Amino acid sequence: SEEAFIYEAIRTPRGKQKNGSLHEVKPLSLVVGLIDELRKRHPDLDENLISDVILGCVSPVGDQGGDIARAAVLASGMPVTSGGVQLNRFAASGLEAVNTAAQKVRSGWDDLVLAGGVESMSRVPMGSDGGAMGLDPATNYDVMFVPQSIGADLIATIEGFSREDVDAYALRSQQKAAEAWSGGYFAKSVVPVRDQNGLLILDHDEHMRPDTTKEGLAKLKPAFEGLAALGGFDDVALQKYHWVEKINHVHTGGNSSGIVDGAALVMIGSAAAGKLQGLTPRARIVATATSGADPVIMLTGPTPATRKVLDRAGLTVDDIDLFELNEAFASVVLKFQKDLNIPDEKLNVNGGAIAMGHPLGATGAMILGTMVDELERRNARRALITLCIGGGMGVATIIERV
Amino acid sequence: SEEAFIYEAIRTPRGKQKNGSLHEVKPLSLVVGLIDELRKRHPDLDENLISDVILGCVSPVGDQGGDIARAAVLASGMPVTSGGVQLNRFAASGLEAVNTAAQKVRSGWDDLVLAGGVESMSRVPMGSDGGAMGLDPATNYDVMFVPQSIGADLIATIEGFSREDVDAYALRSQQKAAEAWSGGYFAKSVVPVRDQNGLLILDHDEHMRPDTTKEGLAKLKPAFEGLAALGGFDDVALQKYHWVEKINHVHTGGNSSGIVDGAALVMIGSAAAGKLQGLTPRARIVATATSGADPVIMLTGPTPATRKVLDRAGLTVDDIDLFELNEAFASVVLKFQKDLNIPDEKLNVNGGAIAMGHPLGATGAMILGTMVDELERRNARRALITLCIGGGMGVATIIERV
Amino acid sequence: SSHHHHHMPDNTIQWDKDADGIVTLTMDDPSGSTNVMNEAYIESMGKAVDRLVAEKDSITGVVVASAKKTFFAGGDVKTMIQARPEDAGDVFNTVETIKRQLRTLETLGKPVVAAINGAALGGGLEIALACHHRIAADVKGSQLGLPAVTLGLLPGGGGVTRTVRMFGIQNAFVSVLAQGTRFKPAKAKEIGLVDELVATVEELVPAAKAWIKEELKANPDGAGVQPWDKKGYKMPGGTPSSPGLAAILPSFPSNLRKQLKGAPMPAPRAILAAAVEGAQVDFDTASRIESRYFASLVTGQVAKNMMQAFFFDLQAINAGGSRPEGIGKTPIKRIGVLGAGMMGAGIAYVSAKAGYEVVLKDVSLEAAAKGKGYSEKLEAKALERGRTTQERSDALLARITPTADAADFKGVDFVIEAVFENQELKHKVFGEIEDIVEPNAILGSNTSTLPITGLATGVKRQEDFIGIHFFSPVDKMPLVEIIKGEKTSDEALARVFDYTLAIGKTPIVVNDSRGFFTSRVIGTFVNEALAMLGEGVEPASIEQAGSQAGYPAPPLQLSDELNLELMHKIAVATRKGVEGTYQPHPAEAVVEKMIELGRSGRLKGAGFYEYADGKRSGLWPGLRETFKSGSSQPPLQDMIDRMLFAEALETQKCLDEGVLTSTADANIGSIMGIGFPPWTGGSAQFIVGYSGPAGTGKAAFVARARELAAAYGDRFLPPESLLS
Repeated sequence: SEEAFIYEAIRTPRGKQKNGSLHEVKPLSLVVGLIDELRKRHPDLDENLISDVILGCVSPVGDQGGDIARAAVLASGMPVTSGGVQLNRFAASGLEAVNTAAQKVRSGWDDLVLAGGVESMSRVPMGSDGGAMGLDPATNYDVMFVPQSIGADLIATIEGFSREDVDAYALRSQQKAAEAWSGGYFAKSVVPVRDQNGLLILDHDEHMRPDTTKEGLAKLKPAFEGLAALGGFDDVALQKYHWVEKINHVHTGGNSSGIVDGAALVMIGSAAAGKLQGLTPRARIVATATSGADPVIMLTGPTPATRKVLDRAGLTVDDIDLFELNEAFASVVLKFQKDLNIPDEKLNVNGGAIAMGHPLGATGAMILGTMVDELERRNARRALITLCIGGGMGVATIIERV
Repeated sequence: SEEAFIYEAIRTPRGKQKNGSLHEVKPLSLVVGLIDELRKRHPDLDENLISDVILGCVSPVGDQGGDIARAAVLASGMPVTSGGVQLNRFAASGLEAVNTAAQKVRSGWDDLVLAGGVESMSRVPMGSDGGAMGLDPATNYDVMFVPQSIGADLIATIEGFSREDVDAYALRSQQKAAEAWSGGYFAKSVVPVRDQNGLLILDHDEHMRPDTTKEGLAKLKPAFEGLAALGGFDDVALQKYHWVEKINHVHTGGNSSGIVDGAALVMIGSAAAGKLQGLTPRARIVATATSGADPVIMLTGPTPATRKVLDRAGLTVDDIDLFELNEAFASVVLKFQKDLNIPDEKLNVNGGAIAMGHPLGATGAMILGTMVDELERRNARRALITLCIGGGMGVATIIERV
Repeated sequence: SSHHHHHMPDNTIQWDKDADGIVTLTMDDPSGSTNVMNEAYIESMGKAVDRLVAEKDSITGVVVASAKKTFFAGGDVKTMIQARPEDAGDVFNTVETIKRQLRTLETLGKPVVAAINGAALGGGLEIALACHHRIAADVKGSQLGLPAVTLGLLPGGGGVTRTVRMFGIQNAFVSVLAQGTRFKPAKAKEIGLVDELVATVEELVPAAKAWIKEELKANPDGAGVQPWDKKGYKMPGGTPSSPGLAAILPSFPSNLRKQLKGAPMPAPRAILAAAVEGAQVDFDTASRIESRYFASLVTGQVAKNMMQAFFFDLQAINAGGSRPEGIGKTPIKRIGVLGAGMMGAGIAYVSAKAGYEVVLKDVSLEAAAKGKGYSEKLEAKALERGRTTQERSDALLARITPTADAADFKGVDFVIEAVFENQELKHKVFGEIEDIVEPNAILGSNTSTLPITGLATGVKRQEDFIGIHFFSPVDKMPLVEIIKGEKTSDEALARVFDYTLAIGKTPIVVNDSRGFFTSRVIGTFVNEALAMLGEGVEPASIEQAGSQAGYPAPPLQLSDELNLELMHKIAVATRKGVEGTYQPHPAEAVVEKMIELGRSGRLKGAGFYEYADGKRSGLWPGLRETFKSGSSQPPLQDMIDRMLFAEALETQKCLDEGVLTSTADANIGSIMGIGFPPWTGGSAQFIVGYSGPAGTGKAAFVARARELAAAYGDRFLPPESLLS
């Protein structure tokens, strides 16, 4: 019924894993800092109208446990009626928070909702929360659990993406994220993180390597850190994809998403709710869709989810101006581009997680807020945001500029 | 827009904490047991129309980490396009999953959604997930953190509920629960937990003490378990409620909810989606709401959440046939009953968590399934389900029998 | 609860309380020669454990001992094999009662010592693991282990739970539980499975009571308390919640799936699940979780397949089931091996290893010497790995005598010919040594395809000519196929039979027919793979199908070992008899195509795989264009079933024709000779134990066969003897 609009979409810079600037910053502080910025932009807002705060978080333990969304509401001095719920749909948790918020606004039972995500991967490494699919042998043996880095290599093998191919995309992502920063694109949306004394802690995306060359990317070694180098998983993958003889391991640390810290926030409301608060709508949520594909390859989820959200909105690829897919691995983006036949100049036009990093819980809300800015800057109409998800899920969203 | 209907609402029995029958059962297995029951009840349903599985879980760590909703979908052989997301809104997580499921159906972007919760408190104890509100002194100091039991004692002190008043309600809960079991009220909705071989593990709510007496309850001592025997929290509450001189500790293990294991599943969908699968709608979701009150008292949350869901459904207290509030502490139910002037014949008519237990992630879905069955049995029309939430939140849902 | 089953049998346990208060439980089942965890034992231990509790005030220690030559070995397999899925309640309550006895014995408040005198296998080791101290006698033939996985089961008497408490999740699974390893007493003490050793079985009970007297004096508080029952117990390697173990825990099912190659063997999966799920809870809840997984295995079909094959069938064979009756034993003094190829050299090694004097003859002394070098390289491998001493390795090689003169076959009373596959060559090779060997010398032949009756006409003592078929590598293949020609006497059969057991291998007695049983059946397995390759199926999918079916080596790799030039000879040979008009297998076209291209197998240097230097290195890339791979994409289960059914159906033909005389020979012969998957219980058991979408049993096998026959050819039609 009611149409759901986006009124604000900000994010923190992404601090790197090794000697990161955000390592001393609790993930609760990352979110409170973004709430304080929303207040600065609208000090006249009636915060009593905000009825929920929905935050994605893939590792809700320790500094990120205990419903961190509600902690943000209380720690920021927001009204006690503002709710606060945490959710975890792996890498899409940020965009699922936004989608769920949009769906709650459409139902008419919520008026003005805050959505986003937070993931301090240097303080709470991925896997800190455990899990049945990984740590219980009965179900691990059944679902054929395989680390995502191996599904990405398998995708490159089946599709025939070479090491030079995935390295070529990695270079593009670096150059486009660099051009976006130096062009002032992110100037209004990236909220610098400061300490309790006002001192600057971080104001840019540390993980970026702007002076990357194709010769340097080729010197890198294929992934050999964590579960990927444990053993057995390549054979497990080939038992299902039995027509493949050997996996070509092409993904390194230079063509995969980086491990970083960050947080993002999006303010979503109905037209009546924004008009009552003096807010100007920036974009409209047109349709959402969740779907999935095989959980052993794990990273083919974007295609059926993007296909599903295009039918619900009555649209085709020709109708979409910008395609934003999370750059978890280069082959996932190249597989997606090959399936739907996406033009190069429409795909991740401002660089992606390979350049700027992938803070699991927040990434969906970050690339969503990235598309809101680029549509307004280019004066374009539509954008489609999607992410590959662990376990073979997919989530996609179509936003329209207002 | 689209009306959301409850089609099936089932739950496991609740196994006790010490020497419990469900202690040996993985929480993932409790959910997969309920999914297999739905297959048995509707063998010809096209599971490809199920677009999301939403599970509440308050401590998503260890056996409950790693998005246990998606693990349920994969482990139970459900279609790989059926999603799976875990959320956490403390004690209301089970009902929040139903509400969000209902709101996803209303938006038209979802088709057929499974909601519910799971919590094996004997394997994953409360607090296992950490949390910034309690384990960060900067946050803990500012927002005046007080455990829930002391808020319940402070409620009893202010409103004037005596030790006998709360013990009188505790006996009322045990009695009405036993009468519900004796009458066969729970025969169709409580699905007994079996093993890999089909042998019975648990078929009843083994936390119930049906032979409770008033004198037995008077012999118990005030709560001395963790987070309460530690000093400070009494003075912290009185620093905010400075007009109260002394807190009257009236809550014991006999008038508080019990630590149990369990899970629940609710199937929600549009009228068209159920008609296509040959399902019979059992109840309609009429309206949901989220509000809150003071976080130091922590448990006065259901009062504004109930008023808000009533004003949104255009209803009053007289129009509601059955009220269901979670029995976390007796004083919370008495306070709720006092504020809105609820007749006793309408309040937790089949007993509550004081007798049958409180599996944090699942309780919301469990007491919702209780109300769908009791509406059909009484041939009544409307039921209101609300829960008090930690941190001062409230959630409420109004359902109507179809 | 109860230490008993119900709410008749004989007494198994002998009670003896001494003046110091030590009770000596001596197990002595009077119905057999071995203590077995049967219904009599459960009842006898129930009464014994009841008495330990009732007389607790006058008891200071317990000593569990045995009166047989072995300590305690195995369970009641005659009953576990009859457990239907509806019997799951009875199987659960039985193992729960067995473990409630051991748990009471273990938490008695006083030290319990196991006096292990012989083999403590299976349930027997589970008894000793329930004691606080284990003393073993370092004697010959003594073994300790938990080999339930080899029967498709798991240690349901606390073996999984206690070994995990003792060694951790990873060490217990890999070294004890997953493969059911058997340990000698010296090795058992080293890994921590036994506490101390003694020289003779007479010292066990005295040493046991001495340890109790000392433990009571030196450790008064910890006496009769297991490490996992003390406060502050730390599991070795951590619990599943420990961050160190959690990091590698996801790779345990993937490693296990890599070792099993995706085969449908449910028992190792269940052992790993029971192991980990148990470490997350207390000891009693862990023992109950293990019970449920045990009941899951017993009521399943694979366990019935493996119990039938690796317990009943294997026992019937070793007991001389196929050995002729009334024939006595005959010693072997000098073995003469003709031909020093990989077969003859392997035959010379396994015979010298057993203690026999071997004369290894070839056509040149250079050739015979290279044949002994096979035994030298093998002994240098075992000497480097510490599995033998320098003295026994020198005595072994000294028994092999290479030669090139026919006169050096003097004193040979057991000839094993292993020369080239050609009739008139074998006729000439036997004709020049038959007069030098002893007059009672066995004249064995190691032919794979040629009928034994034909080869027998080249000797004058045809009653002593017999087929002795080995499988390469002889040092590691456990079967010997003994072919009975129509002139071979029953004495020649029994002599080769006894020789086979003496060298440590299992025999099957097979009537003379072209292809015998192993060559004929493994042919149909390989021919199915080549047919699929001709049909256009991807070569990697064929190999995955062979491994996921459960074969030790995938079929295309196996063809390279067998070399296609041999396979093409078999096709011309079996056709020259049909002459009629021959009905060729579809695989015959693929063989000729590869021979035309010069890719005959590993011997040539090129086959379905590429061979760079010495080792195999990936499938031949030109294979996909030759056979147009990828054009046919059947389900993987259809590929798997085509290979299993072809052999299963061909085995039934051998049984009908009289090539085999028992299904035990068929099952063990297929498992140990040609590598049939163990989870099937053998290529004969596969028929009665088939389970798929169409059901379970022989009727299900016939339906699946007819379904395969409709889709892939009439060679899958079931024979009349499998029908109603």
